[PDB]
Amino acid sequence: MYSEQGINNTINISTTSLTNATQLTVIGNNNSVYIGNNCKIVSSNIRLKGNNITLFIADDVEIMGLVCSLHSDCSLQIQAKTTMGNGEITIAEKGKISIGKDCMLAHGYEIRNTDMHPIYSLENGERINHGKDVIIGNHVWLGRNVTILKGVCIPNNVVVGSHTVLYKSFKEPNCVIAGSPAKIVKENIVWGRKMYHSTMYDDPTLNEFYK
Amino acid sequence: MYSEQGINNTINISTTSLTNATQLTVIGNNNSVYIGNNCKIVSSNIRLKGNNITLFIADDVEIMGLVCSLHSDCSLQIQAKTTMGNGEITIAEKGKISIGKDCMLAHGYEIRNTDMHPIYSLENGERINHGKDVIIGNHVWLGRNVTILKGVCIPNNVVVGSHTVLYKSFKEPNCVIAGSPAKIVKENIVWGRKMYHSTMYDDPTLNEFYK
Amino acid sequence: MYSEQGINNTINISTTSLTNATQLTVIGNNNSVYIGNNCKIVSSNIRLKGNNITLFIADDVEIMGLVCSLHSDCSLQIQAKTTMGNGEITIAEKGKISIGKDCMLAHGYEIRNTDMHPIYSLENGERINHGKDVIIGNHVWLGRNVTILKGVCIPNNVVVGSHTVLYKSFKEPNCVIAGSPAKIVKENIVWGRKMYHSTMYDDPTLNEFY
Ligand SMILES: CC(=O)SCCNC(=O)CCNC(=O)[C@@H](O)C(C)(C)COP(=O)(O)OP(=O)(O)OC[C@H]1O[C@@H](n2cnc3c(N)ncnc32)[C@H](O)[C@@H]1OP(=O)(O)O
Ligand SMILES: CC(=O)SCCNC(=O)CCNC(=O)[C@@H](O)C(C)(C)COP(=O)(O)OP(=O)(O)OC[C@H]1O[C@@H](n2cnc3c(N)ncnc32)[C@H](O)[C@@H]1OP(=O)(O)O
Ligand SMILES: CC(=O)SCCNC(=O)CCNC(=O)[C@@H](O)C(C)(C)COP(=O)(O)OP(=O)(O)OC[C@H]1O[C@@H](n2cnc3c(N)ncnc32)[C@H](O)[C@@H]1OP(=O)(O)O
Repeated sequence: MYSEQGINNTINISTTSLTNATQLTVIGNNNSVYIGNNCKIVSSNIRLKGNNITLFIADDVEIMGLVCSLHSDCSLQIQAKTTMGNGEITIAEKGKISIGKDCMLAHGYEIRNTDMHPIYSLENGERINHGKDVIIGNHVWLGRNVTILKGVCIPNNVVVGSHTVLYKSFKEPNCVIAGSPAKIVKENIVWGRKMYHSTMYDDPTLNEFYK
Repeated sequence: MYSEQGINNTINISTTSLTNATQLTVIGNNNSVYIGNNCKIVSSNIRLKGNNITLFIADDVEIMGLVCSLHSDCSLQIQAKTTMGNGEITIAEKGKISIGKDCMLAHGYEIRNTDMHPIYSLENGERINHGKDVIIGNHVWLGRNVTILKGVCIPNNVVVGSHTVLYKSFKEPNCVIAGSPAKIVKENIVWGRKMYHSTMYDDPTLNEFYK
Repeated sequence: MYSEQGINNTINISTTSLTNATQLTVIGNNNSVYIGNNCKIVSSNIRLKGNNITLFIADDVEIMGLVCSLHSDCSLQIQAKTTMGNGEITIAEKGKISIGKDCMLAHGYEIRNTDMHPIYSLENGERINHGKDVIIGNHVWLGRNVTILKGVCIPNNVVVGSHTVLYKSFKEPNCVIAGSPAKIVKENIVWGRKMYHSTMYDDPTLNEFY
């Protein structure tokens, strides 16, 4: 079902895209939803509740089983060619999560800019766990059941190992991050989608990563 | 919903509590199940197998999608105002697990006092993993997919970070616990449920924790 | 029962075995499934997609809620008396996974001989993460939500702690492995199934380990 309530809510979804079994809900005003061409956003549950919310999903994006919650003044951006399996994305506290071009997120991803509940200093009663944006660079591959906490920024051309929890940002591109505490465990690499290729040179989508 | 088999089983669920979609199975005798007032115990699967088992859920408890297995002479105690998402609790070896008041347990918790199977020392043939009680103090917030194993004691007003595993007791209240191995990672704090409270002083339920 | 489709597939499931609520799908050629006596393979979903794949399950194996995916020329063998709760097994790159006798695999296991996608070194463009066989020895106990990645070999009589991820093989038998990174955390032990025993000496299945 598609469902919309409020004023100046804009919703653009190409007729060349598939939204089978997906629920989209927009409640509030000046919210915008864009889904580009040749997308498959299936069996997903997407919920925008608040004001000035922006969901932008570029062309050739495939998402299956995404559970997504966005609150007022929040935005989610997902760039072209990115693929995503079952998972969860939560944005609150007027923040932003972005996901770069040609990412590959395996089932079980949990991504959030927020803890959803405040932690205060006993010293001065002040809140000290405020939301922080999440940026996942281009060509990032998340293995199964990876969790990305607030403020985490992930460099381009990175692979995150199965069941890793990221609570801190990294700077180094072209590497594998794994373990607990999450750490760079391999450098100078590039990942691809197709195991049938002999070398990186056989995959024309990787040219920009080795030069 | 409900299904019994045995005698002198005492089951009292307040008419003011909800058990929508919940299964209660009691197989055995002299068992008592107590569910207080204004409770919401939903989409759960609770079973007691054996004798003299104690399930006590105090008032103002909300539990959704709990799978719970209780064996002979075991007791589960959940104090008032506690909320719990999806998860599992397993109790055996006629042992004990209690959960304090105003706890907030996020989806994916796993809590157990037992390994369910023996491990013995080759050195002296003795068993070395006897079950041990779990004590979760007042006002504890478990992040997602937190695992709480046998004999673990958690102090009052503690936050456990997402995907942490706890195999050991902590004694310090007012702190955040995270990482592998789990350790105090922040000190002198207090958590609340509502973000829209700027400071702890704006939260009536936090009075006690600052003195 | 099962949905089989292609040329010369052989499915041999002992008449003494229960397959309640299990879906077995075979699509391809020259595939072979053997399930031995007194097995209970229930609520599982076993998919063989490709050619020359083999699945071998020995006697007295009990599996509940297994989601299994085998590709061409792959092989899964599960030895006698092994029990398995809900979990996932994935095999590709023409590799194999082998699970020993009398293992105990708790709910949430994930076992794979492949990453499903290539990683290349920038120094020469060559692939560095080829799939690698997984071998779980006899009498291995996986606790809850254990993940076993490619190439991993686990020794006999090992307990893996719950929520442990294994990315590397171990060589030492009779130990508890846990934590992150995964390490030997207790040596010189043996586990059993029934906790009603003063000592190991009261469990006859355990004699062979001392
Ligand atoms: C959409 C889809 O189809 S994807 C879904 C299915 N696939 C997956 O989930 C991916 C599974 N793979 C993994 O999680 C990881 O192994 C991947 C691919 C990041 C890494 O693969 P590889 O490049 O072969 O890494 P390889 O195992 O060498 O590991 C590299 C190093 O990190 C170390 N390491 C790997 N994981 C960990 C860990 N969890 N903790 C500590 N160290 C680790 C290894 O010991 C190794 O160290 P060493 O070189 O000093 O000996
Ligand atoms: C019931 C519900 O609705 S809950 C819904 C879902 N929400 C969640 O699961 C909450 C997610 N948050 C977390 O898991 C934790 O970070 C929290 C909330 C417990 C604590 O958050 P914060 O107070 O912001 O502290 P923060 O996460 O920055 O960590 C504090 C210190 O611990 C460190 N740390 C955090 N996680 C880890 C980790 N896994 N390993 C090692 N160190 C860690 C941080 O790096 C920081 O170190 P520093 O001394 O350099 O600052
Ligand atoms: C089919 C079925 O019925 S299975 C049912 C479900 N059961 C389970 O999932 C099993 C749950 N148990 C576990 O995951 C593990 O604790 C088991 C049993 C291997 C380990 O149990 P035990 O033998 O009692 O060992 P326990 O965890 O104390 O031992 C851990 C040791 O290494 C350390 N350790 C344990 N876990 C960790 C961890 N996650 N990270 C770091 N260190 C750890 C502990 O400190 C302890 O050593 P210490 O006392 O010197 O400090």
